[PDB]
Amino acid sequence: NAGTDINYLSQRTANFSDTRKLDPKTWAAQTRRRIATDFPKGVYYCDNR
Amino acid sequence: ALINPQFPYAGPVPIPGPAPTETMPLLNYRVEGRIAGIQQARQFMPFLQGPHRAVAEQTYHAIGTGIQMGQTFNQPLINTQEG
Repeated sequence: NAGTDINYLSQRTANFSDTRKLDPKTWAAQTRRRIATDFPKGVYYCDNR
Repeated sequence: ALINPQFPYAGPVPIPGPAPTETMPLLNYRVEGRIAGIQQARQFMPFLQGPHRAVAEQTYHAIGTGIQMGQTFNQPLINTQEG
Protein backbone atom coordinates (compact mmCIF):
# COMPACT_ATOMS: atom_id res chain seq x y z
CA ASN A 1 0.00 0.00 0.00
CA ALA A 2 0.89 3.63 -0.67
CA GLY A 3 1.29 4.62 2.99
CA THR A 4 -2.38 4.19 3.89
CA ASP A 5 -1.60 1.28 6.25
CA ILE A 6 0.93 3.29 8.28
CA ASN A 7 0.50 5.98 10.96
CA TYR A 8 4.15 7.06 10.92
CA LEU A 9 7.77 5.97 10.46
CA SER A 10 10.82 7.12 12.40
CA GLN A 11 14.39 6.58 13.53
CA ARG A 12 14.67 6.58 17.31
CA THR A 13 17.58 6.42 19.73
CA ALA A 14 17.89 5.06 23.26
CA ASN A 15 16.06 7.65 25.06
CA PHE A 16 12.82 7.52 23.16
CA SER A 17 13.78 10.52 21.24
CA ASP A 18 12.75 10.57 17.55
CA THR A 19 14.98 12.41 15.05
CA ARG A 20 12.43 12.16 12.22
CA LYS A 21 9.00 10.86 13.25
CA LEU A 22 6.96 11.52 10.12
CA ASP A 23 3.56 10.72 8.63
CA PRO A 24 3.94 8.65 5.43
CA LYS A 25 3.50 11.48 2.92
CA THR A 26 6.06 13.67 4.66
CA TRP A 27 8.44 10.72 4.86
CA ALA A 28 7.87 10.27 1.09
CA ALA A 29 8.57 13.99 0.59
CA GLN A 30 12.10 13.51 1.97
CA THR A 31 12.62 10.63 -0.42
CA ARG A 32 11.38 12.70 -3.38
CA ARG A 33 14.25 15.09 -2.61
CA ARG A 34 16.66 12.17 -2.92
CA ILE A 35 15.47 10.26 -6.02
CA ALA A 36 13.15 12.78 -7.71
CA THR A 37 10.15 10.44 -7.41
CA ASP A 38 8.65 7.84 -5.02
CA PHE A 39 9.84 4.25 -4.56
CA PRO A 40 7.12 1.63 -5.35
CA LYS A 41 4.13 1.06 -3.05
CA GLY A 42 5.13 -0.02 0.42
CA VAL A 43 8.83 0.75 -0.07
CA TYR A 44 10.30 3.33 2.31
CA TYR A 45 13.77 4.80 2.18
CA CYS A 46 15.95 6.59 4.73
CA ASP A 47 19.23 8.38 3.88
CA ASN A 48 21.89 8.50 6.65
CA ARG A 49 24.90 8.94 4.36
CA ALA B 1 19.26 36.69 26.84
CA LEU B 2 16.64 38.83 28.52
CA ILE B 3 15.19 38.14 31.93
CA ASN B 4 12.02 39.99 32.90
CA PRO B 5 10.85 40.67 36.45
CA GLN B 6 8.39 39.75 37.69
CA PHE B 7 8.11 37.06 35.16
CA PRO B 8 11.49 35.65 35.57
CA TYR B 9 13.00 32.86 33.50
CA ALA B 10 13.11 29.69 35.66
CA GLY B 11 16.51 29.56 37.23
CA PRO B 12 17.27 26.25 35.68
CA VAL B 13 15.63 23.25 34.06
CA PRO B 14 15.01 21.51 37.35
CA ILE B 15 14.68 18.07 38.83
CA PRO B 16 11.44 16.99 37.19
CA GLY B 17 13.28 15.99 34.07
CA PRO B 18 12.48 12.41 32.61
CA ALA B 19 15.69 10.35 32.28
CA PRO B 20 14.65 8.31 29.30
CA THR B 21 17.29 5.76 28.88
CA GLU B 22 20.58 4.28 30.05
CA THR B 23 21.67 3.63 26.45
CA MET B 24 24.69 5.70 26.58
CA PRO B 25 27.18 3.10 25.86
CA LEU B 26 29.33 2.77 22.89
CA LEU B 27 30.83 -0.66 23.03
CA ASN B 28 34.55 -0.44 22.10
CA TYR B 29 35.34 -2.23 18.95
CA ARG B 30 37.92 -4.94 19.10
CA VAL B 31 39.19 -6.33 15.66
CA GLU B 32 42.05 -8.09 13.74
CA GLY B 33 42.40 -7.13 10.07
CA ARG B 34 44.43 -9.00 7.49
CA ILE B 35 44.79 -7.93 3.77
CA ALA B 36 47.17 -10.73 2.50
CA GLY B 37 46.69 -11.97 -1.01
CA ILE B 38 49.78 -12.88 -2.98
CA GLN B 39 51.11 -9.83 -4.89
CA GLN B 40 52.74 -10.44 -8.39
CA ALA B 41 55.45 -7.98 -9.41
CA ARG B 42 54.07 -6.54 -12.62
CA GLN B 43 51.08 -4.78 -14.24
CA PHE B 44 50.40 -4.57 -17.88
CA MET B 45 49.84 -1.19 -19.63
CA PRO B 46 49.58 0.05 -23.13
CA PHE B 47 52.41 2.36 -22.61
CA LEU B 48 54.16 3.77 -19.69
CA GLN B 49 57.29 5.94 -19.67
CA GLY B 50 57.53 6.88 -23.36
CA PRO B 51 58.04 10.42 -24.64
CA HIS B 52 56.77 9.98 -28.12
CA ARG B 53 58.04 11.99 -31.05
CA ALA B 54 55.64 14.75 -32.19
CA VAL B 55 57.70 15.24 -35.35
CA ALA B 56 60.92 13.67 -36.23
CA GLU B 57 63.68 15.44 -38.06
CA GLN B 58 64.51 14.34 -41.50
CA THR B 59 67.23 11.59 -41.33
CA TYR B 60 69.52 10.08 -44.03
CA HIS B 61 72.40 7.75 -45.09
CA ALA B 62 75.16 8.65 -47.61
CA ILE B 63 77.05 7.36 -50.62
CA GLY B 64 79.32 8.54 -53.37
CA THR B 65 81.19 6.87 -55.91
CA GLY B 66 82.90 7.12 -59.13
CA ILE B 67 85.83 8.23 -61.07
CA GLN B 68 87.29 11.35 -62.69
CA MET B 69 86.68 11.15 -66.39
CA GLY B 70 86.16 13.80 -69.12
CA GLN B 71 85.65 14.77 -72.87
CA THR B 72 86.91 18.44 -73.50
CA PHE B 73 86.94 21.09 -76.28
CA ASN B 74 89.37 24.12 -75.90
CA GLN B 75 89.36 27.77 -77.17
CA PRO B 76 91.51 28.46 -80.15
CA LEU B 77 94.83 30.21 -80.00
CA ILE B 78 94.71 34.09 -80.34
CA ASN B 79 97.21 36.86 -81.13
CA THR B 80 98.72 38.22 -77.97
CA GLN B 81 98.07 41.91 -77.53
CA GLU B 82 100.76 43.48 -75.40
CA GLY B 83 103.60 42.62 -73.08
